[PDB]
Amino acid sequence: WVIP
Amino acid sequence: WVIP
Amino acid sequence: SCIQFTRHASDVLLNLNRLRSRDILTDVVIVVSREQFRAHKTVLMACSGLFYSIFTDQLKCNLSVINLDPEINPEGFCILLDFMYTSRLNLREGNIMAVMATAMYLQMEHVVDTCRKFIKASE
Amino acid sequence: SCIQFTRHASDVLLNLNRLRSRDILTDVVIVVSREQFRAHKTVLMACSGLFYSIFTDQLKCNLSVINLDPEINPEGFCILLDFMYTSRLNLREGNIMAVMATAMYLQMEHVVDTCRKFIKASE
Ligand SMILES: N#Cc1cnn2c(Nc3ccc4c(c3)CC(=O)N4)cc(Cl)nc12
Ligand SMILES: N#Cc1cnn2c(Nc3ccc4c(c3)CC(=O)N4)cc(Cl)nc12
Ligand SMILES: [Cl-]
Ligand SMILES: [Cl-]
Repeated sequence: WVIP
Repeated sequence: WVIP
Repeated sequence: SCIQFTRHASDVLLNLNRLRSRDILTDVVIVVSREQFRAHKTVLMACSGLFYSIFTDQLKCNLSVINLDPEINPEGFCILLDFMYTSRLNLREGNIMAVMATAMYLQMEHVVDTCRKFIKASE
Repeated sequence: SCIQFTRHASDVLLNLNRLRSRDILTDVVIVVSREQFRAHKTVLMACSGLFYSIFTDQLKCNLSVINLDPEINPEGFCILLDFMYTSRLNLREGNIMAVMATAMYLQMEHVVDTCRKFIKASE
């Protein structure tokens, strides 16, 4: 999971 | 396009 | 010896979400209490262990309407349906419990994982 | 304020290809001369300007069979259909002309681009  |  | 187009999978998913927004080729309505959500069975199966089980069933595969358990929160389902079609999860303090419970019911393991990690960080 | 799952789009496409291999929820047969290819209309539209045009048409959207132009090469179509479902293109010296012509007909601009670049390098 990432900060887009 | 890339070499997978 | 294949070559691969990096953005292809993302481009496909973007167009599947455009089809959903325009209600093109949607073949099922998911009923969550008083709310209705139109979707493509193939996308639902590809994202969810629950829908994969439902739509491989020789009788349920032909249903145009699926009713979820009355304990399922419509907003939680909406957030997860948006995630299925975009890879983006609108996870907030006010919705995390509903999102995690809906993801457990829908058998969306990666979403359950992250909800667990976000809750653990706040305790 | 969304979070994003990096591998989600690839995971969706992998499951759509599994559905195609098992012939689950395929709703169209594409006829290319003597050969037949089963597929999902939604994936075809998401990948191809030609299929996007065909399946948004108020009459053609309901057809279970689509016949392509007799000049279309079945192997070229097969390679492009595999690409649609996997992001992988089996581009070879012996098939590049057929792949590029099929990609032009199907309106798959990124495939046409690369075929053009690979041909230019060999001249
Ligand atoms: N054919 C086919 C096919 C269509 N969909 N699909 C799967 N869908 C699925 C099943 C379980 C889970 C998820 C997705 C996300 C998750 O957390 N669990 C799996 C397989 Cl093995 N195959 C298929
Ligand atoms: N709704 C919808 C929807 C479903 N599919 N789709 C598009 N599919 C497409 C159209 C043209 C081209 C390609 C894909 C690959 C290419 O080279 N050209 C576009 C839009 Cl703007 N919208 C949609
Ligand atoms: Cl997931
Ligand atoms: Cl393309």
